[PDB]
Formats: sequence, C-alpha cells, structure tokens
Amino acid sequence: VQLLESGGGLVRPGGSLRLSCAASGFTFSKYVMAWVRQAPGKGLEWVSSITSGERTFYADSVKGRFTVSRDNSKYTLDLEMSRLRAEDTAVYYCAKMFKWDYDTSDFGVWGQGTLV
Amino acid sequence: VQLLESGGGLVRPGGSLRLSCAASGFTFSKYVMAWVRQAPGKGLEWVSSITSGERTFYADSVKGRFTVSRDNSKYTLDLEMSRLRAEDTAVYYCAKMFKWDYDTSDFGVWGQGTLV
Amino acid sequence: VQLLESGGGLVRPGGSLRLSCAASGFTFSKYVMAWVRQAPGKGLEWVSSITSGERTFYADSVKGRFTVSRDNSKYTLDLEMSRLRAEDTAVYYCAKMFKWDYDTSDFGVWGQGTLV
Amino acid sequence: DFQMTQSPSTLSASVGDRVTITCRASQSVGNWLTWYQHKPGKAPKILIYKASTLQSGVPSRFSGSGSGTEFTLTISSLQPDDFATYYCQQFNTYSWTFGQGTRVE
Amino acid sequence: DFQMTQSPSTLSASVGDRVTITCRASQSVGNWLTWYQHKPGKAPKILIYKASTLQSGVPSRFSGSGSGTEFTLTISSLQPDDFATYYCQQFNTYSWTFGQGTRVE
Amino acid sequence: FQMTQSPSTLSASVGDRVTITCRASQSVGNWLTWYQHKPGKAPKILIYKASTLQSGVPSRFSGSGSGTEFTLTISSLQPDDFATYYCQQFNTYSWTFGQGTRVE
Amino acid sequence: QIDITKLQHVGVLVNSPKGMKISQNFETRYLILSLIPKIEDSNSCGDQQIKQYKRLLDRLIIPLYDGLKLQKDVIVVIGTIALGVATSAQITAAVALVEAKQAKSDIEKLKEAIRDTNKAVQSVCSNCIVAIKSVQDYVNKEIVPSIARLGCEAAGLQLGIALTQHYSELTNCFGGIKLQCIASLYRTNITEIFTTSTVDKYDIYDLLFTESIKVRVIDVDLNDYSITLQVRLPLLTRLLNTQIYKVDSISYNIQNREWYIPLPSHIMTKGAFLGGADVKECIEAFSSYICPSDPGFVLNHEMESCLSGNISQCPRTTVTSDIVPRYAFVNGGVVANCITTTCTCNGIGNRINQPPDQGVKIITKECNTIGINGMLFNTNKEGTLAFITLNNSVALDPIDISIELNKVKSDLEESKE
Amino acid sequence: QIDITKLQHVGVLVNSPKGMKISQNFETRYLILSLIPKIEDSNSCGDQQIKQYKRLLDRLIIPLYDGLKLQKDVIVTVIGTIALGVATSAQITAAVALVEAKQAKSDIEKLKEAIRDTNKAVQSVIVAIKSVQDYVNKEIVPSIARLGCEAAGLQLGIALTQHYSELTNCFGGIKLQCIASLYRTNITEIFTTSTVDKYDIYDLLFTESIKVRVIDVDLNDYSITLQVRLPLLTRLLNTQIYKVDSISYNIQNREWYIPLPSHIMTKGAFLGGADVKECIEAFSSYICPSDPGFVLNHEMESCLSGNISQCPRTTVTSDIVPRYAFVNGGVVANCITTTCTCNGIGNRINQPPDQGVKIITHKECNTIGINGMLFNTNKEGTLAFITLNNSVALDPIDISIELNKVKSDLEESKE
Amino acid sequence: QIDITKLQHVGVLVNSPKGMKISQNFETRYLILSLIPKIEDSNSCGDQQIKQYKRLLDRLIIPLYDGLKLQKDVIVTVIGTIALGVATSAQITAAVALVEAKQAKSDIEKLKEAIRDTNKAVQSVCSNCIVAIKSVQDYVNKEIVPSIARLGCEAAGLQLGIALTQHYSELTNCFGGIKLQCIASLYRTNITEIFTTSTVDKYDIYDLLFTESIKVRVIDVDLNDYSITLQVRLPLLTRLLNTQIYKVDSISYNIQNREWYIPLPSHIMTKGAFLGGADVKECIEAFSSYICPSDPGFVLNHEMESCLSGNISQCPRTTVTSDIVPRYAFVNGGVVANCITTTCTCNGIGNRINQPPDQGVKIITKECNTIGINGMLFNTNKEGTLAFITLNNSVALDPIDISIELNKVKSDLEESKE
Repeated sequence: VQLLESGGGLVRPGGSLRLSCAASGFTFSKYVMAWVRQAPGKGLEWVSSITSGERTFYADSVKGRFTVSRDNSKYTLDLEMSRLRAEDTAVYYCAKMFKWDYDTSDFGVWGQGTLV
Repeated sequence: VQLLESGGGLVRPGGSLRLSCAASGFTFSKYVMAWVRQAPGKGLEWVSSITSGERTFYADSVKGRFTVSRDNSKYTLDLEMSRLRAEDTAVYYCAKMFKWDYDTSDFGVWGQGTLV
Repeated sequence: VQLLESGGGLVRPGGSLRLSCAASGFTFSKYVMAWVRQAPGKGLEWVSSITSGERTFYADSVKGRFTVSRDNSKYTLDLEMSRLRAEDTAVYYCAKMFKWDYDTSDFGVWGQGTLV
Repeated sequence: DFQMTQSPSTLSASVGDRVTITCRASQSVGNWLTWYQHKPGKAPKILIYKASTLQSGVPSRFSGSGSGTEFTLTISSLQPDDFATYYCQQFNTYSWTFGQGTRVE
Repeated sequence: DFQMTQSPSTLSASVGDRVTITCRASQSVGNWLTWYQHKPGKAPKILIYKASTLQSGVPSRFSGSGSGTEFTLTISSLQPDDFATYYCQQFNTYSWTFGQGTRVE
Repeated sequence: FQMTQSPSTLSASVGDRVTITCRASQSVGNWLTWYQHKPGKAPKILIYKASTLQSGVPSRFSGSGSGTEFTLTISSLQPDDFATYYCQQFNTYSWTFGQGTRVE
Repeated sequence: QIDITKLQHVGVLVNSPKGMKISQNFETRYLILSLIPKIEDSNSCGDQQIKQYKRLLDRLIIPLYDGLKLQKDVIVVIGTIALGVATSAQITAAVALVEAKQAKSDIEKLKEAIRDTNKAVQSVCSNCIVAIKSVQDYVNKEIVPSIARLGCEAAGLQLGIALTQHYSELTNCFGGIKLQCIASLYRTNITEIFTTSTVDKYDIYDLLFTESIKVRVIDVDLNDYSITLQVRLPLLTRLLNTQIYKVDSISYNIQNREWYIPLPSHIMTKGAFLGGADVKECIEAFSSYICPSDPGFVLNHEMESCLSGNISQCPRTTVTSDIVPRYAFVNGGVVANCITTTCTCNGIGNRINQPPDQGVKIITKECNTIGINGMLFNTNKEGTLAFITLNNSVALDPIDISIELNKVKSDLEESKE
Repeated sequence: QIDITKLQHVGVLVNSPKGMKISQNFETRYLILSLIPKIEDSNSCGDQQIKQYKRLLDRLIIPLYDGLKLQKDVIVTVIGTIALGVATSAQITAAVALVEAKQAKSDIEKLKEAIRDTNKAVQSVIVAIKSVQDYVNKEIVPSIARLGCEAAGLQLGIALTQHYSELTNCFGGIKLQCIASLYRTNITEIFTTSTVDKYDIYDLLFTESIKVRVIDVDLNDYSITLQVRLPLLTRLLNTQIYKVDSISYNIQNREWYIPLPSHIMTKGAFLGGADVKECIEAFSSYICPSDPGFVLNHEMESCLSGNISQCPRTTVTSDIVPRYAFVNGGVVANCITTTCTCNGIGNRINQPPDQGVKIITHKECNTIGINGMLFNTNKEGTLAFITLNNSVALDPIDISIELNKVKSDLEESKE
Repeated sequence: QIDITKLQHVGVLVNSPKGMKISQNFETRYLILSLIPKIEDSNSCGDQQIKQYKRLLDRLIIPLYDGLKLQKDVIVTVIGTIALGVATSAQITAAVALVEAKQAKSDIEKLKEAIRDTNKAVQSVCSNCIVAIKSVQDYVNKEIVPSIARLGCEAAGLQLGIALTQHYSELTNCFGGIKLQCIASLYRTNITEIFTTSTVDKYDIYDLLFTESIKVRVIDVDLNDYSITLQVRLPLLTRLLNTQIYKVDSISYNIQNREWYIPLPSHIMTKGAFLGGADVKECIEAFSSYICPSDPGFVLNHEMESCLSGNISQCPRTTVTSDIVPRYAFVNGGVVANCITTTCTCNGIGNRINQPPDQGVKIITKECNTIGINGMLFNTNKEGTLAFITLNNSVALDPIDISIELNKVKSDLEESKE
C-alpha cells in the first residue's frame, strides 16, 4: 500500500525521461495500473494505462511518444518519454484501478506523485 | 381555458418563496404540468415537471432545492423554493403538457407568469 | 479525368449566381458529386451533394436558399444560389465522391474552383 | 442527451417574401414538436403544436411539416406585425428543451 | 465518446448546512464511479469508490448514492476546512474521464 | 459525426518522422481520405481509403488505422512537405472535415 | 338407407349427417422467389454484406440444385414413357412436370423484366406468374431512408442482421416445402399472394385444406439466385346425393357380461353404395367434409346388413377395457346398461331393474327426472325419442383365433380316428 | 399370484414390482388471462402501440368466439335438462364441469369488476394474470423518464409483437405447460395456496398432460377465462404392476418364444395386463389417468398363474427377441444358438437337444463366457438349480392358409 | 433368385436393385463440454453475468446429476460382475460400453486438468482421443474482449448477458439420447470439423446422415466446474457382399368382373441364399445402397417366398377395398394395366382393345406406336425392352372375416356330427 517517486525534475524541450513509481504491500500482479496528469491550475487528465499482460492503452495527445512497462517480479512500474513538448508540464501520478466487482478486499491507492 | 397565476416577488437571496397557479375551465385531473423559465434577453428554459400522482421530476440546475406539489381536488398547483441564488431572476410560467396522441379534443394553455 | 469550373464573381448582397463545373474523360453517370467551400484563411467545409438521380442533400448554413442540379447527357453540373449573405465569400470546389468499395478502378478528382 | 439547434440565428427579409427556419435534433425526437412566437413585452403563445396541426386563431400564413430529426417552419407572405423571436420546443421527454432562437426584419 | 459534466461549478455554504453535487453522464456508465477530494498542494484522495461504498478512514458525513446516468453525493454537515474541489470519475472503459470541479467553500 | 485531430501545431526538422492522428466521435469505418493543401493551390489526395496510395504520390506517405482512431506518418521529411493536412470522412452523404495541422 | 331408430336397441348411435367436398380440378400458378434484394441509388452501401449473404446461401442452393439432376425422368402426345417402373401416382406428377416444362419460355421473359426493379410483389399474365423479392419491403421503407441520417455502417449492420435472420428462417423447412412456410416468410397470407384467382370465394374451412397442399420445386438458377415453385390451388365442388355420419357404441348386456358392436369411426352413403369412410386425412367442416380423394372403403357384408336395419346380423365382441361407454343420452332420454350402472326414477330411492334377457333400457316422458349413478337430470319434454339374438360372436386378437383353430384341428383328427 | 421362479424354465422373466396411483377427485381453479396491460401514469404513452396490438389481436380472438358459439351444449340449464343430439359418457363429465363454471359465473364477474383497473401481475381472492405486466412495471414505465416516449414506445411495440407471436402458438384443448411457458412461472407459483405443494418430481409431470378448456371470451375488454382441474392422487391398495420380457426357446434346432404384453397387473384376485402408454412411470408407482387393466386371454392367465404347459408359443421372425439374459447372479440362455463357455474359454457346455434353455447358478462354475466376452458371476445370487403343446401364429396370411387346409379337409371327408 | 419378368403377369413390379451397408465396429471418442467461458484479463468484467448464468444452469444440471445416480448398474466393477436384477442382451451391450468408459477415467482427468485455464474453443489431446469445446469462447475472444476498449464494461456486460441467455435457451432443447445433430449445430457448426483426425473424412453425403441419427450418452456431470462428458460412437461402414435389396409394388388384378391385388411387403431382400423381406424404417436410402443400423431381414411366409422365386401359382390374393392400389404402370417402354377398369384406346381414340374376361392384365409391347389410357396419349420407347394362370390361394386381412369364416366351419362340422 505504498508507492514511490522517481525522475521528477527539469529537462530541456525534446528530451527524454524515465519516471519509476515502485509499489509494495499488496498483490500487485492482479491489478491494472495507469498514469494520471494534472497541469498546474487545471483539471485532472488521463495519460496511459497498462494491464497485467502488457497490452497497453494511450491518450491521443501522447500517442506514439511515451512508453509504459511494468515489472511484475520486482513490483515496479516504469514510464519513459520522448519528443517532449511544452504542454507536458504537470504532476504525474501512478494509480491502481478497481476491479469490476463489489468484493470488500479492494481498497484503492494513490501515488504521491512527481513534480516534473 | 384559463390558468391564472400569482405569488411572484423579489426576496433576499437564499430565501424561500411559494408561487401559485390556479386552474379552471377544463379537467385538471388528467394533464401533466411543468414550469418554464425565461431570463430577460435569453432563451426559454425548462424548470421542472409534476404528474398526476406526484412523480416530481426536476431539471439539473434546480434539482435538490425545489419542492413542487399538486392537488386534484381544489384544482390548484403550487411551487416552492429554498436556498435561492442570484442566477434565477426570470419569469416563471405555469404550463400544461400534451397527451401523446392525436386526439381531436386536445388543446393547450399558457399562464401569465410571475416577474420574480 | 479533368473537371473545369466557371462562373462566379463580385456581387452585392441578395444577388443570384449560377456556376458550372464541366467534366470530361471519365464516366459521369456512375458517381456522386458534392460542393465544398473554403473561406480565405479558414478550414474547408461542406456545402451540398447531389446523387445520380437528383436525391438532393443540404447543409444547415445554406439550406433553403441553394439549388444544385445536373445534366447527365451534357456532362455538366451546376449550382444556383439566391438571397446571398456576407458569410458566403469563399472558393468553391466541384468534387467526386468515392464509391463505397475497394475496386481498382476508382481514382478521385478535384477541380480548380471559382473565387466568388 | 437530446439537443435542439436551429439556423439562421438572424434573418432579414421583405414583406411578401418567404422565410424559412429549421430546427435540428441531436437524436430522433419524434413527431412531438411545437412552435412559439415571442413578441417583446408579451407572454409566449403557440402556432403549431404537433408540427402538423394548427391552433385556432392562427392565420393560414404559418405552415410547418416534417418529422424525425429535421423540422422547418415556413410562412408564405410576411406582414409588418411579424417581427419577433421564434422557438423550437420538444415535449417528447419530461425534461423540455428549446432552441436558442431567430430574429426577423 | 463518454462525457461527464457536473453542476454547480461554484457554491456558497456555511458550517452545518447541506450541499448536493451532481454529475451527469452522457451515456450509461453504470455503477462504476468514484469521487475524489483534491485540495491545493496535496495528492487526491478517494471518498466513495463505487458510488456506494465508503473508503476506510473517510468520515461518515459523506453519503453517496445513485445509479445509471445520474449520480449524487451529499454532505450532512460541513467542516470549515472541508471546502475543497471534488471530482466524479468513470472507469467503465480502460480510458477514464473526469468532470470540471466544484468550489464548495 | 464529429471529427477531431491533434496535434494542431507541429515543429519538425528535415529527415525526421511525424505522425498525425484523427479521431472520430462515432465509428466511421475504413472511409477516410487525406488531403494536402498548400497556400494558394487546389487540395490534392494522398491516401483515399486510409491505406491506398494515390497514383503519383511519393512512397514516403503511408497511413493505417480503422474504426475510430486513424494515423498518418511519413518516413523522411522534405523542404516541399510543409502544408496543412486534412482528414475527411465520407461515411454519411453529408461530409465533415477535421480542423487541420501545420507541419513546418 | 341407414336406419337410426332401430339400431338403438343394440347400442349403436348415429350422429347428424354432413355432406362431402372434393377437389377434382386444380389451378396452376408459378411463384418465383428472388433471394437477392436490390438497393437503389444507395452508392453500393449494401455490398460486403450481400457478398457474405451469398456465401451463406451457397450452402443451401448447391445441394438443392444437385438433387434436381439426380431425379429420374418418368416421362420424356404428352411425351415418351421413358425407362424404369412408375405407378399411377407417379404419372400424375409426371404430367405436371411436363406442363411446367411446356411453359418454360414465357417464365424466362418475366425474369428479364424483374432484373432491375424494387417492387416487393409483381404480376403478369400472358399463364400468370407472381414474383416476391427476399426483403424488398423492409429495405425500401427502413434501410434506404436510414442511410441519410445514420450512415452506411449503421445501415450495413442492420441489413446484415436482417439477412442473417432471413437465412435462418430459410432452411427451417426448405432443408414438398408446404404453403404455410411461404406465407410465414415476409408475412403475407394466401389471399394477398394470389389476388386474381378463386381464393376470394373461400370460407375458413376451405383455407385449411389449401394450407395442406404440397408445393414442389421445378428449377434453381444458380447464377441469379432464384427458386421457381409450382402451386396447385383447388377448385372445390360439393358432391351430390352423398352423406357422412358418425357412429358410437355403448355397452350391451348378455347374462351379466359386457359386450359391444364394433364399427368404424365414420359411415357414409353415396347413392346406392353403403360403406365406411376414413377421414384421417380430411378436414371436418360445419356442414361437409373436405377430402383429397373419395375415402369410402368397402365394409364387411354382415356390417352392411346391420346398418341397413337387418338388426339380427350384427356381430359383437367382449368388452376388455373401460373405454366403451356404459351410458349415453340422445334426445330427451337415456339409453344405458342399467345392470351395471344403477338407474333411478324421480326419487333416489326408487330403482329400475332391467330384466335378465333385455340388453339395454330405453327410457323416454317416462320419468320426469332420472338418476344415473349419483347425478340426476330433467329429461327434456320436446324430444322425439320413442319407447333379440345377435348370434355372431367375433374376436379381435390373433391368439384367440389360433387356439380356436387348434381346437378345430384336434376335433377333426378325432373325427376320423 | 405370479410364480416367478417356475416361469424361468420357459424364458419368461418378470421384473421387480411397482405400485399404482390414480386420480379420482379433481380440484377446480379458475384462470383469467387479461391480454391488455395497464400503464399507470404515462400521459397515454403507448396508446398508439396498444391499438396496433389490439388490431393484431382481433385476428386471433374473433375466430375463437365464433367457434365457442358454434359448440353444441350437451345439457341445457338438477343438474339440468338432457338436450337433443347424441352424447356418450365421456362427454357428460365435460358437460358437468361446464355447468359448474356456469354456476360460478356470477362471482367470476364480480371479481373481474373488482380487478378491472389494477397493476398487479397476479392476484388471488381465484387467480388472474395480465399479459406483459412485470416487464412494463419493471423497465418500460421507469424508462419513459430517461429515453422519452419514442424509444419507450418502440420497445413496447417490440415486446407486444413478441408476445403476440408467442400466442398463436398456444391457441393455434390447450396444454397447461404452454401457458406456464408463456408466463415465466412454475405451476407451483400460480396455485401456491393449493395442494400442488405436496407433489414429487414425477407427479408434476402428470399434471402437465391434462388439457385446459376455454369457457368465455369477452371481446370488449380482451380477456379469456380458463378452467383447470388439478388432480388428487391416492395410491390404491393391493395392486401391483410388473414388466415382462421373453427370450429364445429351443425346440429341435429352431427358435421360438412366448408372446406376452409389455406389462402385467394383479389387483386383488384379478390377473391381467396393463397398457401404460398414457401413464407416467415413477420409482415406485405408475401414475395413470384411468384404470389401465385390460382382460388377457384365459390361457395366458393360466400360464402366468403357474401352469407351464398351457402357455402358447410362436416362431421367431427377426433378430429382436434376445438369446441370453442376466436373471439373478447367473445367466439363462439358448446355448444351442449361442456358444456358452465355463471357466476355461476352450471348455464348451452344450444344452442337450431335448432341453430348451440352460440355467447356470454360479455354483456350477465361477466364470462363464458367451460367444465372446467373459463374466465372473455373483456369490450372493438367489437363482436356483416339459412340453408346451400350444402353437399359434400372429400373421393373418398364416391363419388363412390353415383355414383353407381345414376347409379342403372337410370337403374331402364329405365324400 | 428373383424372376422379375415372370412376376409381371400377376401385377408385381420389382424396382432396380441396390446394395446394403452395415456398421458393426465403432470408433469411440469423448467430448467434454465445459459450459463456463473464460475472459483473459478483463479485470473481472462479466463476473455478475457469470453468476446469473450459474444460477440458471443449476436448474438443468442438478436434476441431470440426480438422474444419473438413480440409474441401475447391470455390471459392477474379465469384464466384471453380473449384478442383481433382470437385464437382456440389448442392455448388456450398453453396459459393456459404459464399463469401457471407466478405463479412460484416469486419462480424461489428465486432459481436464491440462485445460483448466485456457482460451481455446476447440482443443484435442490423444495419447484415447479427447476433444473439449468451451461454451461461446470464440464469440467472446472475437467480439467481447476486444469490445472492452471502446464501449466499456457496461455495454460489454450487457452483450455478454444477452449471448449467455440465448445460449441457455438453445440449451434445454437438446437436454430436455441427446441427438448428435443438436450438439453439432449448437456450438458452432459441422461434424467433420469437431473430429478433425478420424474416419469422417471418407464419408459421402448419405453417410453423414446416418451418423446424425446416432444418439450420444451422458456419462458424467461435475457440478463443481460445470461440465458434461459425452461418449460418441462413430460408425465404420463396410459394404456386405452378395447382398441385394429391391422394391415391390402391385396393381389391380381382374378376376371375373372384380378387383384384387397380391399383398407383399414394401421391400424384398436377397443375401446369399436367404430370400426374405426387409424393413427400412430406420435405414437411410442412398444412390447405390442402403445404410442400416442392424440387419433388417425378417422371415416371410413360405408361400410368399415360393411366389417371389418365380413360382406364380403360389401367390395369394385379396380384395381391393379402396383406391390406393393403382390400375396401370409404365413397366419398361410399355404399359401393364387392367383394361377392364381403365380404357385402353392405344393408337387412336376411336380404336379400343378389350382384355378377354379370362385374362387378368394386359401387356402391350412395338405392337402399337402410341397408347392412350384414359384421356392422355403416350408414345412408346424403342430403346427399352419388354415381352408379351390360376391363383386359388385367396386370403383376407381383416379379423372379422376370419371370425365369420371360423364360425361357419364350427357350424359345418356340427352339421356333420349331427
């Protein structure tokens, strides 16, 4: 039930970065994790998502630019970016997606976030 | 034939008010009635609706603060207000819906309204 | 395989104009033709469409004022406009709609248009 | 999710000419439609309340027809006392919807 | 294609009163919603994670219910420092969407 | 049927790769065409069913997609490739365009 | 010459008469089924669905076309006898096949006219022919208008659904075909399909007979997908001087034992011919019977003598199960075996006994209320009811006869030994 | 008075017994089918669809009324008057039921007046149903507030068209099951306050074969009235039912067998067969509408009582009468036409020509084989360690030729 | 030994021959039907609709298990022990077949364990061959798992629910012997696809019909993971040698102003030296032979055999009591008909030919170019061929006539002894 930060910092336009949020404290190998963006002084927004099986899904605005991969064995989720633009200045969150059932075991957690 | 209305006025914001629209000239017991608003120099907008049996639908803007009612015996309609805001300064109208059929005895009516 | 447009010029508001897109080099009785407009420094927009059989379809902005007609024998297409306004200043094009099939004999062509 | 939009927003014509106004529905609303006249300083009234039937007291100048998603109201000959805002009203759903309006010379 | 909108965008209130915040879905999202409380400078939290269930540690004053397209969450009594922004998200499709926001004050 | 496309504006150097994506509110099928519109010219046709190449267009252009998400890409750029590119949908008799995207 | 009053002394009851209807002549009409609809000025929105529809239809037609060519030719002046063996019921159909072939040229002409059309039903006479096209009505009023406001994809999916359902509805009885099926597809009813015919002057009972007539396939094209059928509507003429009745039997007493007189379910008379009638394939109407063919079948001589009034020639058998009634009232009175089931006059206590010799008791206006077992009735006053050695025993089981023969054999061996 | 042990020497084998159940008294209940649903408060949203539905229904209800009015009445109304015509015993029971319904008509009408307007799907005071009411009240009425009356009317029309299609299959007597299928309910739920609760799996099967009858159609408010007669099942005393099978029987290198019915009955001192075609089998009983017994030939009764010598026999015509069978731990078979092997596969046991069938006991030897296959026998079997003189034929041509032969015999003797 | 040409004199016509095909050995295959589909990684979309599917299935699966247990056992487990009670030959074969199923219980258990978690609709393992079909897995993988990216879990769930309810409705019509055709069309289609590697490849159109008539047997139900195990016995059809089957029909025979016919079965058979009838109610007609589950021959009356083997004098005859028995037929490029009942104007309508009272039937060969029977004129065929008597063995086929004749005999000998 813990999530880590990594990579939050300043890069030049056109650069590339590697943000890693690491998880520990539950069965990570049976859940779908996704990323979420929050531009400063603006409403929330969605970035991408990855399921257990590496199928991958992306928001149009960032399609073809970013890559998402997950490490089930070590319980780690990593994000890499390329061809960065000016609009992508925000706070980035690593989150867990609820199952489509009413079982009381589901909790829901929210990463602390990086300020890149 | 006639649907007179009364009860309009200007009250301090956030108050409670009760408008009336008495009915006569036809059978009031088998016709849905709804209210329609008109901001000065703006397009007509729906408000709410009440059925013979007190179904009490509502519009999204004014849901959760308006309480409408009807009486099948005295042939009288009423509308009530609560927690008034500054966004509703318009003319309230008492209106009769249509029966969704091609009856040749059908008709319509429209009220005088309250300045409010 | 070559469409030529004609007609159109400066006209004060309220006038009537009649433009012509002649055709040659390909079968004309097996395709649907539509007109597309582009205001200076603006995006392209649809105007109207006529089927082989004169079914006739129109856009909201110009509905009820235009009249597209065509002649199969002479291989000509025409558009008639009346009660013009100030927002109809643009370059008009005569085009061919693709058949909804993957055949190998479909080409697609565009005309040079008229300034109007 | 129903929406009603109409054009042209503003219209200018001359007495005896023809005026055409159209309302478009996002989805299939049905035959249920009404047309209203809104002169300033007056309570709104009705002209055609099922898109086909005419209320008593309305002159034969007004005539409308259509169905489904496209409706249009057209008047044969204008008269000087006919300059007002006009509306498109659906009563298919308990929750009523209007158009935004029209102005005529 | 799914869209969300919520009203009122802005609210006025006082301690002890009752507040209602709606969130209307363009299409059928079902019993798949979640309400987040976002305060300046802090990471968002989870209040009611299936439109019915209260997350552990959340105060009881937050009551939420509804279904289908229309949903609602209502507060019984306020706390002066609980006037934050509130969001209604949908997780029907692998691709989520949000609303606008509501400054309870 | 509303069609939207991003990126609206784009900045690129010679030889690089570029991807432009159009999205449709509803399902529009394989029916989609890509136009090139230089200032002061008549628009051309690049790919007229989202995959098929117009006779005489250079091989650098190729596009793929279906359903609601479509994408166009060019292997290597050129000095003469700067223009506004369009996505049309001819599903319904009534046509509808996107907005447009300058490439520089 | 059937007698209905005397037979009641023996338990045989004859019901009300009815007439006969037969179908001597027929009317021939050809019905072409065009399975591929036509979409007009739709810019080829249908394709990619008609092509798939054709692949599905290819599973049905090809086996059907192959079956036609394996059928032997009975007949080839009407024709030549051909080779092999064929009976009358075979030649009667052979004649219809030749008649269909002798009018093949005209049918070809009609198919040319409908090559390009969008009419659900079209007819001509020169030999009139009627032609229905798969789902043309539904296309024209729903799909073609739908293209404008929904798009080609939404219309295509709906057309695919409709065509798949239509294909499923085919092969339901096409894999004789029956006339009800054709009526059920593209919901029609017979009167609408063949307007210019004798179908107009048909009662409710007359339609049921037509719905039981088989329709046969005479040609399948395999290039433009079509099936040609040959219907034979009947002309019904009411035969004259013919009657049909119904027969029921009740228990008959002999020395405290139960017997009954066996008889068919129905009996008929036509002029000077008396015999039973089978009605299993016919349809019963309010005042007559509709029969594909004369159902009369010769009956045993003794049975004929029995139904003609000579009441001492009837045979009888032993009652084995409780399916032969013990009581039944006809007109204002009962005729029941009073030995088994107790019969009572006005009062419940009052009882009436049938003497040992008498078989059944006919009671008229003899008792104003009669009781059979527990229930009692009121004996209607406007009734027309009015107030014996059988000597012919029969057995209906082969075992019974076998043992009797064994006894005869043994007796005759003893006779000369 | 069946003697199972002795019969095995001839080939006849009798299965274990079973009881009988019969229905003598019925319980009558009334079912009213209101075919027009009621929409509570919807501003008449669906009137157009209902009139189309009504016009479609008039094609099915009008013919029903005309047929009913053309039905002759057996007795005209203690209990009534006889009437003119012809009617047997089987019709009088239906007439009595109809007269009872006629007597109840008054209260039926009062109840109809009470329920004229109401939204309940099933009532009880008797039980009344209303077309598609659950569907309406569950989704169609609530959905009018979200999808509008266009979509709501479309689905209502689809539903009513489907319901009409479902009808014209039940009414095209009426099987009770058809009706229970139309409305998604069990028989138990319809008549909860009845005796149907105390029924087993095999008893409900019997109640589904009885036929219901139509006794009224109104044609102003579209409705149909039905009469249902639920049975009361009481098991008889001292009545057993058996099952009989026969195998081949050798007589000088030729096959024969003993023909018997498929079932046998003994009730009190009555020995006879049973035709159970219409009955429904059970684990201990035979549920039957009427008494199935039918008198058997005298010789067969004597044979089954134990007199082996008067059983008749016939020739075997096809390969349908078996040649071996398991009886009790051992086999009985015609070893002449089917090779039988004791412990060793090579070892062969031959039934002497005189004997007809061979009975092993599992003490004769432990493993026995048939023409192929090997069985190792049961230690706890209950099996234990002759001229027929009555030959019969079962084909009429056979009988006719013998008749002709005897005819010629007398003709010769007369001289 | 049938003499077709001779028999025509008495109105019996024998159709052209055909062979017979019989099946004596069967190929055994097992068919596991897992009724719960699997969704790969859909985040538990469809769980609620699966639970309702399970509740609906429990109605048809709990009674089925209980019925299986109440079944008696002929053999209790050299093949095995006899058991207590009565059982005939026809039941012992099924008992042995079921005993053979207990030998493959271990192998079947292995396959089920292997396929516990898998996404394949059809999958086969053969060490002994097994095949496993999973409910509507193809449809899921094709149009539901992809569907949850554009619509969401709600629309996908609704579609899944509709599909599963339709599947349940399709079930309960086969499981209300389960019939092979019902199973084949249910899942996807075909019968040559399920049993990919087998002898079904060498099957004509007629052969496939025979297999569809065979009935499958349920031999296990789980109730923990919802599954039904079926045993299918596909046939190996081998054509017999020296076997022929014909068809016989008769026409009116005239004796002294009346109508008679010679009663015979529908079909006649000749295998080796055995001449007798044969029923084809359960068999299937084909272009070259028949297909019969078991030998259809049944022994005919001796007189009937002597008649069919060329000895005309021994045929019996009866009275015509209806219009079903015909009065003319096209034998071979000619007609054989009763010219007394039906007119026989052959060459010209005016011309007429009368059958003499003694004779019974008229055979026209060549003799006259065209022949007309009642109102239709026919032309003879020259490519064909044809050529140009007391029965005294009458019979009656109605028990009442037999009874009256017997009573007459009884009375006659009483007159004799008196």
